[PDB]
Amino acid sequence: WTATSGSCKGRCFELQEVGPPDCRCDNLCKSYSSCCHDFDELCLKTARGWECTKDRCGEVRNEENACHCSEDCLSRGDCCTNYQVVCKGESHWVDDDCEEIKVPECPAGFVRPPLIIFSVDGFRASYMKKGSKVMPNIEKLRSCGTHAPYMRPVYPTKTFPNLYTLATGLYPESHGIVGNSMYDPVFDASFHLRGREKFNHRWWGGQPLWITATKQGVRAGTFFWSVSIPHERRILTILQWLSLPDNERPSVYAFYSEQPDFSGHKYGPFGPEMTNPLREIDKTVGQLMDGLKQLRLHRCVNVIFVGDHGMEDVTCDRTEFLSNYLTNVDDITLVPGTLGRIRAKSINNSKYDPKTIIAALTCKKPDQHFKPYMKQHLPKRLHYANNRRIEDIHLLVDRRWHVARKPLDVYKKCFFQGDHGFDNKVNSMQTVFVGYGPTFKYRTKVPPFENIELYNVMCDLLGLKPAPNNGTHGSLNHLLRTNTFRPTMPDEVSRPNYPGIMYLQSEFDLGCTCDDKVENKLEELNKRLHTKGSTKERHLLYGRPAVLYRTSYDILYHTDFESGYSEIFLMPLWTSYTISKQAEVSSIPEHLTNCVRPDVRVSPGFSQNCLAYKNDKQMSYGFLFPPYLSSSPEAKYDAFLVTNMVPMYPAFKRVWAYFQRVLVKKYASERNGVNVISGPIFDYNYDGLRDTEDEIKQYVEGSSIPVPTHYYSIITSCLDFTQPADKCDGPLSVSSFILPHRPDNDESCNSSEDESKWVEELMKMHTARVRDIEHLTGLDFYRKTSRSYSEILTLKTYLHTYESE
Ligand SMILES: *[C@@H]1O[C@H](CO)[C@@H](O[C@@H]2O[C@H](CO)[C@@H](O[C@@H]3O[C@H](CO[C@H]4O[C@H](CO)[C@@H](O)[C@H](O[C@H]5O[C@H](CO)[C@@H](O)[C@H](O)[C@@H]5O[C@H]5O[C@H](CO)[C@@H](O)[C@H](O)[C@@H]5O)[C@@H]4O)[C@@H](O)[C@H](O[C@H]4O[C@H](CO)[C@@H](O)[C@H](O)[C@@H]4O[C@H]4O[C@H](CO)[C@@H](O)[C@H](O)[C@@H]4O)[C@@H]3O)[C@H](O)[C@H]2NC(C)=O)[C@H](O)[C@H]1NC(C)=O
Ligand SMILES: Cc1cnc(N2Cc3cnc(N[C@@H]4Cc5ccc(Cl)cc5C4)nc3C2)nc1
Ligand SMILES: [Ca+2]
Ligand SMILES: [Ca+2]
Ligand SMILES: [K+]
Ligand code: NA
Ligand SMILES: [Zn+2]
Repeated sequence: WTATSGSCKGRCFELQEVGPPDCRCDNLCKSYSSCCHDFDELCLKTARGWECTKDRCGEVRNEENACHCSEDCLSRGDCCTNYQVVCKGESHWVDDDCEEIKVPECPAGFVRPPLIIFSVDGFRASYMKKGSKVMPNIEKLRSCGTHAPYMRPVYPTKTFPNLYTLATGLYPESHGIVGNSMYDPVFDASFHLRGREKFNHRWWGGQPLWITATKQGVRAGTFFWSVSIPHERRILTILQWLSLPDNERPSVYAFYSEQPDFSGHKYGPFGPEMTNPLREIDKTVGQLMDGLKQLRLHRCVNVIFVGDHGMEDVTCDRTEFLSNYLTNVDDITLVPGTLGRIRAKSINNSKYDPKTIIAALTCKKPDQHFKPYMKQHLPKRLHYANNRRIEDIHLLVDRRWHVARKPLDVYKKCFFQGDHGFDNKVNSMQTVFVGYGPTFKYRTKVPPFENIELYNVMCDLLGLKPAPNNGTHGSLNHLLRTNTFRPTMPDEVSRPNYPGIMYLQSEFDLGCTCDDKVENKLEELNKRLHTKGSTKERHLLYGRPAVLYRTSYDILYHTDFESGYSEIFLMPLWTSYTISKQAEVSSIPEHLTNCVRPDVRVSPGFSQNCLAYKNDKQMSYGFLFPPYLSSSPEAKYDAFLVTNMVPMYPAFKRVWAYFQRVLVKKYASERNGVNVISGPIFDYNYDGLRDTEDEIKQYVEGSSIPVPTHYYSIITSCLDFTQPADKCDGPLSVSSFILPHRPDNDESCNSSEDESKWVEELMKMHTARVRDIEHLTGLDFYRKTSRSYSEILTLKTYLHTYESE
């Protein structure tokens, strides 16, 4: 109940939201149907429109007008944005030459450059080039400022998840806005686009930028705008707030446009109807920049032009129906569209079985346009599992498609030609970033980056300490002229042991065999030198990884590879080796097919055993350093050490053996040598973080050998591929993956075919950042390069996406 009989007199677009039942005059009062009776009359004036005309110049102030052309308007801060152009012979901002802004040029009393975030819904990255002829204001911000070719959204590529990630620096699984539609089983409550449940603060986790600012004494404008407030009025309100007294004036502001998303859904991303919305957004940017120029703020404010996601061609005829796969379609609830989330219709249905639903949706039709996943099996780069609002069953929908439960859902609710929500590496989902202002760089192109990084940067721009978030603070320092964040590398928590030869062969009762009984002072000396680390410089190019948790591990050196061997998890945490462009691939010799060799540096009590693998009828083993890439027949014996062995399902070994035998040498050929770091990951609680021992759900039968959930590899080379990876003077190039350790290849519908037809497709889907591997392992890589630490942080955030232009 609201007492709407109160008044918005002297309260229009007030920043402090007032308590029911008192009536409101803030920019969301319309959305809560709570505005005072006179809000439209006082706060949403439209009389004479939005532009000064020659006949209005020097007019007697009429308080009824939407904006003013009277001599007093600049001091009142309520001129039409074109006032000085029409009435005082000034130029539009867009007609001024670009001039580097080296320092803030602010009015007296400004304590910091304000930040204005200009957010555009559904603004696909390629609009910056394809729409450039119709967006001159945006093209000036882009060319004169700091721009990325695109910015990667979070999954799902929906509005609320992405705007709240921009606000918080968090993945949706952490901030809790995991879709535009959600059911929380603990609250027993549903969140929807339409309705009032979404205004309950219990949905929204983390600490958004406006709260971070307010808590640190930095005032914020209200970021959300009721849809009925015209864009011109949003701009004039921001310009009016910027004219407040010093003690009252916010330092951070947001503008939001529902376009071009609104038109893109109707017409498709490149429908001819899309030109006019892009022209209208550009005109709005021009109104803001002209307005700032009038207030002498156009060389004072930092401006961010940023989108939430892109837009794909999607039509009603490209819909998959679950009714074509499931017998039981009325016993499920589907969250539908550009992703699918399935749960039981009723928690009283004891016959609901996720396993039978997954099996019924798996590789059933030759051109099937979705793939089912248990959420823990989704690519780790999506960080889309650790939230009770994310249903256990997920459908990853192909670009250009929808999934629905039954056909009547599509025609009892064709219309639309555009949609978004797909995998955040899809080119059509990419969006925009431009920064313009004293704190940003001038005429600078930066590599594409992820929207989780921008919270940290917006905190840097405002002198705020960020709340804990999923950005890597310092990874975007190359966007900034000043206010860079200069972190120190994390302290190593656990120092390695360096064991020598300490055990005789007969102390080991592992059930292993090897045909290695084969008997020289020259080469005796070399073998000893290799074990002491004589080749370590070749194979550990960037220093050993630091272990950032308390554990017991050993460094083990070999001719061809170095490892950090866990005495707790009975396997390497990491295995590092370098393969030159010239490297030769060899076989596992017949006589060594089943060879496993005790490591006389490592106690039998801290070793795996072969009998466990014999007894476990599901689990086999592989090797982290590949015997295929041995430097010599003698060095090959090292690759069969029990300390190089890891548990692998036969299905996984098909992938792993093809990676090791074919793909590593292909990458060394293509990149002029590669350095590889490989290892296990344990994430049984799907939280993206290194498991403790007590979280491990599966062991090799009858043993204490834990089974990884994933295997990673980090593949590094010289960005200048004319230099070999092991003699690189400059910046590095990385690609990584986190492959799921699964007992079948059901994810790969073509897995009956030769590994050349499906293994690389799998690896591309499970591409990763080094930072994703750092979270999952508690290791810190690249500690000893001759590169800037911020450059290394940028490298650690890189994702190799495998999308064409
Ligand atoms: C991305 O960045 C974020 C931010 O840094 C990282 O997330 C953090 O991860 C930490 C480890 O998972 C986590 O730490 C836990 O915090 C608990 C306190 O949590 C409350 O307070 C904080 C601070 O204000 C607040 O942010 C939290 O907000 C979460 O929860 C509310 C819902 O209640 C949500 O609205 C909000 O969206 C957010 O939810 C997200 O996180 C929770 C986990 O907190 C998930 O369950 C959600 O799905 C969602 O992902 C909270 O309001 C603290 O109690 C925990 O401590 C317990 O566990 C540790 C184990 O190490 C143990 O040592 C302690 O003894 C303690 O154990 C006791 O509780 C156990 C569980 O009940 C029980 O089993 C034991 O027996 C004991 O009784 C823990 O410290 C931190 O909260 C989140 N923060 C956020 C914002 O998500 C994230 O990891 C990064 N991602 C990657 C991939 O790097
Ligand atoms: C179903 C549905 C979806 N979407 C919307 N719309 C209403 C609205 C109104 N205002 C905003 N303002 C945005 C919020 C935000 C967050 C971070 C940053 Cl950096 C800038 C901004 C500015 N966003 C929105 C989103 N409504 C309904
Ligand atoms: Ca959107
Ligand atoms: Ca974990
Ligand atoms: K076995
Ligand atoms: Na298969
Ligand atoms: Zn949309």
